Amino acid sequence: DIVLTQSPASLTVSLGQRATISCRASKSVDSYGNSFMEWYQQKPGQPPKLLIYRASNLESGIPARFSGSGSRTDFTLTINPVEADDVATYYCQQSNEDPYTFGGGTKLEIKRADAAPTVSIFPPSSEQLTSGGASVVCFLNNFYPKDINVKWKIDGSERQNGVLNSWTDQDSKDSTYSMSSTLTLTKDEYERHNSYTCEATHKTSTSPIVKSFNRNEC
Amino acid sequence: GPPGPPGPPGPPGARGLTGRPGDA
Amino acid sequence: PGPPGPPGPPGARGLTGRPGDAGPPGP
Amino acid sequence: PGPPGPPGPPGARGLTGRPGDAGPPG
Amino acid sequence: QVQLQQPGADLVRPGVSVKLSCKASGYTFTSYWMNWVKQRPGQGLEWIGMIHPSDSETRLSQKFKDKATLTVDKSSSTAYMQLSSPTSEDSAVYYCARLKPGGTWFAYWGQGTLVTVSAAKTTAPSVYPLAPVCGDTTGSSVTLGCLVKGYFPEPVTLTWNSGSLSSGVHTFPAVLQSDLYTLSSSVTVTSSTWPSQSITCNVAHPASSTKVDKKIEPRGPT
Ligand SMILES: [Cl-]
Repeated sequence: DIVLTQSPASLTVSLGQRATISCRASKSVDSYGNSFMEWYQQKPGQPPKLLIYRASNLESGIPARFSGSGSRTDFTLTINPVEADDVATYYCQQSNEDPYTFGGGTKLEIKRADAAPTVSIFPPSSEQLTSGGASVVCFLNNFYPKDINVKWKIDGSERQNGVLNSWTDQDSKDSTYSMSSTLTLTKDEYERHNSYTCEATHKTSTSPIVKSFNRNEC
Repeated sequence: GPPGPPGPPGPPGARGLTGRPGDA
Repeated sequence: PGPPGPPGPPGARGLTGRPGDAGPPGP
Repeated sequence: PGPPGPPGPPGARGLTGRPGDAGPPG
Repeated sequence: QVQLQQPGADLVRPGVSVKLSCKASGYTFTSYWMNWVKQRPGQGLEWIGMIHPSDSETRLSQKFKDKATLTVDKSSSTAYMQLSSPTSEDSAVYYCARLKPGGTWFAYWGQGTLVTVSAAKTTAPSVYPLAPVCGDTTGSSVTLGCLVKGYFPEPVTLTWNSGSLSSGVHTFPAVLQSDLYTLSSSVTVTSSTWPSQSITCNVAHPASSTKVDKKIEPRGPT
């Protein structure tokens, strides 16, 4: 096998900067005057998308901010200037020798100004209550950096069990992160308490952001 | 005037992958 | 004279690849 | 009447090559 | 337009063979190799093998020689890949892919089939609308939600207004707990937009052949 080593594994870059991704092959991928090296961009939920073929040829529909160079065993993918939409994982791949082989990938993350989360709390839908379960949802949206904590309080007290957290990948537009926290109780547990509160703690404030509601209060 | 015939076959594709190396 | 004909059939398979490199010597 | 059409699309990649000569003993 | 159509999902018990399909259109199927690629979510990519549908000539990666079986059906223009005695290591996205005619680069890709290897059963999602707190203050903007709960296996697809509502949307990746997934999505619009205009989340779960629309309604008092 031709082994492809990518460097770095992850790269953080400010908007407008140059991004440089490296790919080394364990043996040459050159044959009869051609360098058999491809570069791909992959966003979550999508197949890899071809950027560069034969080391340096821009694929149709790919902007000229992407360029490729190198030969033999050393290859480079350059992105310049970087744009918000470029957040992704990038792969090199050799097409010279059986079997086709890929690099381990490089995750491109974007550095941007600090932003505070916008927090929203949602009581259980009445439809869910008919199933005998109760989830409270808290969205913490469009913050930066990625680091954040969520605390759930039931009647003013942080109480154990039933939590599900999920974080988005960096947004392709404003380059922020968002998080969803869902606290699930049984319907009977939910109805034995009245105050439900999520508190978000983020670098951007020494003060946690608090959103609360009371059950059966409109 | 009516259209001419279908054109010729396209050119052959690119050369195959190079074979695997022999065992050690 | 009328229009040009339709496009032809897809081409044949390319040439067979190079034979693999000779293996390294064993232990 | 008109002239014959353009060539078809380019064909498939060739077959992969045979394996290398399994290296000599030590 | 070249098209490689693959089902979103395939679920098997450990040990039961999976057979993946890739239906081709927009070109002459019997003229070109079909390649197969494996990707575990969160990880890189591995080429499995290829087959030329005209003569069923085949090359497989040595790693997959005893694992994968490639066949075609010329009549339906479909490529198949069968995986024997699946284990949890076989759970992955599997793509079919094609070189550019005359080229040596993968220009065309199917969307991928997520193969799940599990004893857990196919379960359709419950979809819950998330409308703001009853009687809350109205700002310049309003945030709505959609909670997708209790399904198996992945994936589900979520849109808002059949995809015509795209700005201000966050869709959170699914998380698995005690054999069932939960996913959620939020959308933020101006207060002039909602509830005056209708906002609906649409949830597709191909494994259970289910599509659910849930319109977001204001909460009623009491
Ligand atoms: Cl091909």
